[PDB]
Amino acid sequence: MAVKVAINGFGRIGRCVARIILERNDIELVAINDTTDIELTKYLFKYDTVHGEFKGSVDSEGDDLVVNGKKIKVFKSRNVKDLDFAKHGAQIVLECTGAHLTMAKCQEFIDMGVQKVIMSAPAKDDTPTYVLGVNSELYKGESIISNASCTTNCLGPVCRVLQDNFGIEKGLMTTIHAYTNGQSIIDAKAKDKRRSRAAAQNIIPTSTGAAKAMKLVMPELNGKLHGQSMRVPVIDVSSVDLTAQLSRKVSKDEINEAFRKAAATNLKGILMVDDDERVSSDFITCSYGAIVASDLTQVIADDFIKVIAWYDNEWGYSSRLVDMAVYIA
Amino acid sequence: MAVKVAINGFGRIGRCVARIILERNDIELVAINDTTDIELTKYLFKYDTVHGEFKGSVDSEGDDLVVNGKKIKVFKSRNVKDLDFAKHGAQIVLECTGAHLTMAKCQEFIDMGVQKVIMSAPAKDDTPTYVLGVNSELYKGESIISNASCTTNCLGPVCRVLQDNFGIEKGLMTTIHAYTNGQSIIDAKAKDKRRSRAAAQNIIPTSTGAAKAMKLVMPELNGKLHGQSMRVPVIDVSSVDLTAQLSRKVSKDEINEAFRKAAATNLKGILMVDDDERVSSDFITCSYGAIVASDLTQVIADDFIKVIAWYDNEWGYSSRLVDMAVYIA
Amino acid sequence: MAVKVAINGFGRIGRCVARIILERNDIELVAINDTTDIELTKYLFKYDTVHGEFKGSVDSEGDDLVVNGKKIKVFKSRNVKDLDFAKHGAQIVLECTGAHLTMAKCQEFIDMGVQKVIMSAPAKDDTPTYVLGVNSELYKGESIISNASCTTNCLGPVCRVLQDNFGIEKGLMTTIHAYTNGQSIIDAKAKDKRRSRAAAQNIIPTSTGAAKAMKLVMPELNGKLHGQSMRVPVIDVSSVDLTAQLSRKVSKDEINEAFRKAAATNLKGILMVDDDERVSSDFITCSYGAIVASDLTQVIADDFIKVIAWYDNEWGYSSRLVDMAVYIA
Amino acid sequence: MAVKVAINGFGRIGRCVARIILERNDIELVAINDTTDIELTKYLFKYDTVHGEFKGSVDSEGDDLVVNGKKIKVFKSRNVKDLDFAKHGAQIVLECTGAHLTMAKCQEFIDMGVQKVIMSAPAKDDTPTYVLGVNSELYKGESIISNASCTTNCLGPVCRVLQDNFGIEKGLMTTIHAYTNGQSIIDAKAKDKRRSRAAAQNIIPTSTGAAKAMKLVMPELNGKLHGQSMRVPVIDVSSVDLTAQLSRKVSKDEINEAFRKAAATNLKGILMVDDDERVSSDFITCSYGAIVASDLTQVIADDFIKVIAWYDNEWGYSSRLVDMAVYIA
Ligand SMILES: Nc1ncnc2c1ncn2[C@@H]1O[C@H](COP(=O)(O)OP(=O)(O)O)[C@@H](O)[C@H]1O
Ligand SMILES: Nc1ncnc2c1ncn2[C@@H]1O[C@H](COP(=O)(O)OP(=O)(O)O)[C@@H](O)[C@H]1O
Ligand SMILES: Nc1ncnc2c1ncn2[C@@H]1O[C@H](COP(=O)(O)OP(=O)(O)O)[C@@H](O)[C@H]1O
Ligand SMILES: Nc1ncnc2c1ncn2[C@@H]1O[C@H](COP(=O)(O)OP(=O)(O)O)[C@@H](O)[C@H]1O
Repeated sequence: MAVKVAINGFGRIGRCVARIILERNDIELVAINDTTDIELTKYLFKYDTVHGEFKGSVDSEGDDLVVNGKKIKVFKSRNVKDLDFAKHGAQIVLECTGAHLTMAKCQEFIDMGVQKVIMSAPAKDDTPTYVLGVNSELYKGESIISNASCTTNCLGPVCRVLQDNFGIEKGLMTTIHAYTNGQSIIDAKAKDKRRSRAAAQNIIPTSTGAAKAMKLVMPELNGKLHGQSMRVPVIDVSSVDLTAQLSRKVSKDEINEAFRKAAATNLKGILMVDDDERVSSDFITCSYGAIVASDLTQVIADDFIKVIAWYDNEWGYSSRLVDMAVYIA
Repeated sequence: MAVKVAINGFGRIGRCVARIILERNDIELVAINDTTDIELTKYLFKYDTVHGEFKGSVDSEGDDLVVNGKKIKVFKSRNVKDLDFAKHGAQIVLECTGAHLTMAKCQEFIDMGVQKVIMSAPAKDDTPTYVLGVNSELYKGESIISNASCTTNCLGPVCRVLQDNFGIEKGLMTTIHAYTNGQSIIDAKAKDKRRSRAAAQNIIPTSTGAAKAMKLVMPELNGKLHGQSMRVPVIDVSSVDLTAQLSRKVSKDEINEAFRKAAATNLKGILMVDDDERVSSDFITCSYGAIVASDLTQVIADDFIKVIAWYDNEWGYSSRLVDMAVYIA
Repeated sequence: MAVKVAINGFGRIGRCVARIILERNDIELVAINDTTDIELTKYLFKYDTVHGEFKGSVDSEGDDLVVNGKKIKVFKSRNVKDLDFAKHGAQIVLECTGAHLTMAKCQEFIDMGVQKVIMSAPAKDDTPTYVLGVNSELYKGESIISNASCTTNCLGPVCRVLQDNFGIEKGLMTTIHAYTNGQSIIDAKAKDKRRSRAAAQNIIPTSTGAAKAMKLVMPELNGKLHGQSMRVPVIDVSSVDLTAQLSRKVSKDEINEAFRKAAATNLKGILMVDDDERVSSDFITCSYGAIVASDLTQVIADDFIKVIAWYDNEWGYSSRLVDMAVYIA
Repeated sequence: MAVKVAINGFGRIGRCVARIILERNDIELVAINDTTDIELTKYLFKYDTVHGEFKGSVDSEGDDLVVNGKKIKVFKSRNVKDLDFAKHGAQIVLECTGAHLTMAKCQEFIDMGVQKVIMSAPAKDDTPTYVLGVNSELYKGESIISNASCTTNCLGPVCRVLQDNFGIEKGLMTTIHAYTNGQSIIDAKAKDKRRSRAAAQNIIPTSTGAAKAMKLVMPELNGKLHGQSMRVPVIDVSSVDLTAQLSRKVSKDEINEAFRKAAATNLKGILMVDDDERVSSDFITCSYGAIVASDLTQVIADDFIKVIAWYDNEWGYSSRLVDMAVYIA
């Protein structure tokens, strides 16, 4: 039978995760929680500036969303103590609030009968971290895990291929990243100077720990990677720009062939290669965590390389969260 | 001597008001309040995506902003009871928080020794409303007033000219309006459905009461005007699109000549006429409340007219708030 | 059997028209022409920033595009004399170049064996003009016709309903319009001052004759309508903002009910009513020529009304061109 | 006396170059050429979406632009044979057309009495290439030179400092670059697939030879650098993202101190360091070729570094062209 899941937090990730679950037979959505009334929940689920209109009926009956005739319980509580997800059948909670990123906070779900919690972001403690195609084979049945970040689910698969074929001595990453709800529409108070600046009218440097944290899913890369983000005025879709020194001389063609081989085998459904010279909008609603743009791969002086890989920072990660629920179930 | 003022709320309006006060000799800024630490206050005041870098030194000494060597007291309190503006010399409070739009709330400033409060938005009670060039001549020395909205300070001057020259039987307004901090950067919870949608990637209908509320500053227009807003992906600058039936036959040339005449006389510094076929960006940091685009003026069937007037929805209104402080002082 | 058509001009309209023809059984695409090599034709047809990836195989075999295994002849000639569309079976030419908008120019297609030409824009001569749901019933089998503009196929259906139910005395229209290939990406030479200005960073007034030209499809509106356009930074989807004086007192509810009634009957598939408070992105790839936003309908002083109707300025018009080929065939 | 110059090509670079010349006393603009009538020349020079309104009078008298009362001859000819710049006093021609990037083409100006030509882009032949602060000291009085690209005038100064202090073994560059007139406003035919895609709605990979061509101004870097561009939806301002392996271990602080030292000495007016955490809009109309964002400087594993440096891709380069005319005069 299909694993039954609940989504805590009905934001960009939570709603993309719900749409993907509704497309599949191997997982079933039984409950959600946000701080939104049901009329706004329905409206944001039905209509999406980025991913288009949900095809199918989006109704309500009290505090049930009814999607293509199936009832989904809607809670509306900031407090984990009021969220009896397991009473509605939930085996796994997808933790999409950004607010509960320690095992201590997630333990309440397990206490209330949930079997597993998956954090939709890097843990703030030493919660075990798993990324499909990267270290998912090492999963030991832990109750609480992190699925890392959207960037990790792009950079991670790229590093898996480079490490396994050539070896990584060191590297630095820039993500050219879509703006997010963490940013300001106009110059206004936010958690730091640069995030306070108008997101759709600037290139905005922002931090990411995605690269240093690769040590969690690839311990061989401990101390060998750092990175940063440059937020640009697109609503969705981002790129990993990885510059690395490999352990031996390689060619562009060799690098791209290694990616196409992984795309057909160990990273099927996870990493693909673009040989059509697409641009960012072409990857809107793409389920792959990494799309290597083969023509952009560069090598200089034998061992010094650049790889550009696209990711739908919403849909790729959301697809991995759903894949990860099915896998650990 | 220059009137001494304080700004409550250091947002888009509050910071534009502060820059304009610093350009003038007839008014002096002695204090501000927001909920922001001083490092972020300085950064947002110095650097502006829309209006460019402040020319001149922006320093701090404890909880004083120091601008071109002059000290400005910075409070940081949500509660009007902690804001002794008058202790720092403030005669007028420019109420730029959006949070204190009744005489009851503003009365606390007067109780604590402020002589006058000007609301930076339409009042939610029957606080007297004044708009320069429209009904400012009727000011009776009231302690608490509203300066109405950015839209009123565009529509109002346009209606003054049309009413005084031709007569207005009825009309409907659309503002093609820049996005604002009331809107969402990505599809996310906001106070209504349409405001929840990504502001820089949509045309977004939104309400404005600016037209019905014209009855406050032009009672002859009671029951004769309604309007609405269409929010579009520009960071700043908006247009009033007024369609009206006048009391007699007019020509395009007659309408435009009436506007140029007011621009030279009763609406000097308030309404101007564009005869250069400018676009919206050309009015960034323009102090005029209304810029009639003369070539866009239309008449059909004798008495049925359209006027398009630009406004820097930040700078024009901010310039009027400062003008209004000087005028009532 | 399905009417066989050719598309001259493989731009935004030409490629949307081709995608719609490929979705339908009652019309078949046999040939296209542009000034583009086949590799770029394939790329622009397959990948679309606005309407998303074409689902299905896009290949070539010499100067045939092969779409889901069907061969489409691709010409590459500026000169109508080199375009033997009828030799590849074409009965109707959809004239999507913007360059051949007189009967004199289109006569060459008829001379070379084409039975009918439909211009994808208003005629520059007295070519008969037809708009579905507006005056299509009057079609007399003419060989060469204009389908008017994207704006006419929105305004036209709106006026049909208002005229037939209430009567139109006079009105003025503004379209809040997506930027187009007629505009400049950065401030650079174009055919006029305002079109020379950066399209994605300005509100840009531009002319439209759509309103005065309504006399071609609704002669009763001769001398009663004018309009103008305000180009705003969205890539696609526009709105008609019609302000009109009707022949009698009406209510908002009466106006909206008249539109829903036409939506179910005489304007089925042509005009619909939005009762869900959508924004512009929600109408991307919508086939309706007009989507009345019911909650935005306004009436003041009995007879003075405003109607806001969305249109996918690419897809709605393209859907009408295809409908018009099927209808006249 | 001030060097007298002419501008061939009145585009983004040509008009920014003209505004900078008008701010300075050491150079004088005597003539321009474009393919634009005088009314449009005046309009585009006076009003600028990016750099704001020209302060001062912009008039015409026949085929003279009159700027703050000074007459500038305006030619309007595609053919260098009709451009007697030297007859109007021009000693140096700033070649801003993008169309004359070989010594053979520029020789006609010298034949017609011009003393020096500076190309506003990389040469397509072996025209000598000079970049201020990088190899300008080696200038030998050549008649025809290239000022390289906007990217070279950012990357070049950054490499000068890194090479002189630490040594560069190898590196790869990405520019996160503002869209340009080389790109399409909507999906439409351009010179390649990716440039055909809507510039304000995509991240668009594009080539730059700026890095390999560094061998022209720094021969020690022959074979050690490659790069690429990612075009993003900002109208202006770009960043060099340089990842390099240096000849020895360095620290972040050491790298940033080397840049501040060059900023005060050998690269005064050319490279500066941002210690204020600015974003892209803050560098609009900035004259520096490179603005190193000090907080973004990264080092991993001793010798593997990343430097992010902003550049106003219009104003920085234009300022260098004017500096280069003054220098070689
Ligand atoms: N404690 C909480 N309980 C429930 N929902 C929460 C809580 N904290 C945040 N949320 C919701 O989580 C969502 C976060 O979504 P959003 O801001 O779009 O970002 P993301 O890109 O991570 O999905 C929002 O709907 C927000 O209201
Ligand atoms: N009660 C309050 N006390 C102090 N500052 C406040 C209060 N409420 C809101 N503010 C501030 O008022 C400002 C509103 O600015 P912003 O959101 O940019 O909008 P506006 O366009 O009206 O200026 C913000 O700086 C906000 O933090
Ligand atoms: N004479 C011509 N022959 C063939 N194709 C033409 C001719 N003139 C223009 N075109 C093509 O017609 C198309 C117009 O499309 P576009 O500029 O996107 O505008 P629209 O919005 O009207 O479709 C382009 O592909 C252009 O190359
Ligand atoms: N042969 C030519 N003679 C004169 N002007 C030319 C010629 N070729 C191009 N131009 C002009 O050169 C300018 C190039 O400017 P633009 O496209 O904005 O790009 P850039 O970013 O390089 O300045 C335009 O004004 C164009 O009309």
